[PDB]
Amino acid sequence: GSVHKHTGRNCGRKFKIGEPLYRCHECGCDDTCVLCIHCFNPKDHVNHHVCTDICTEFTSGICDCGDEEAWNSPLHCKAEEQ
Ligand SMILES: [Zn+2]
Ligand SMILES: [Zn+2]
Ligand SMILES: [Zn+2]
Repeated sequence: GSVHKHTGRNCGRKFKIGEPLYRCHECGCDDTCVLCIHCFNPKDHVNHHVCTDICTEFTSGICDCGDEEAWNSPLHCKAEEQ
């Protein structure tokens, strides 16, 4: 794959139509806190209740990876992996 790292800042990627918005019950500050496909690291959420929404005209947003106020636990952004 090829994916942009956002080291030292938040992701903030606007979701594209058809894309999943990842939600983690355990990690998210609340249920508006979401991760994009570049960022969501399944290893962070092995023991967690995770769900996806799909981006449409009415369900939109931006990825919260790297916004420390959105997350209870440290995230390991998938983009950072080698
Ligand atoms: Zn992201
Ligand atoms: Zn990220
Ligand atoms: Zn989690």
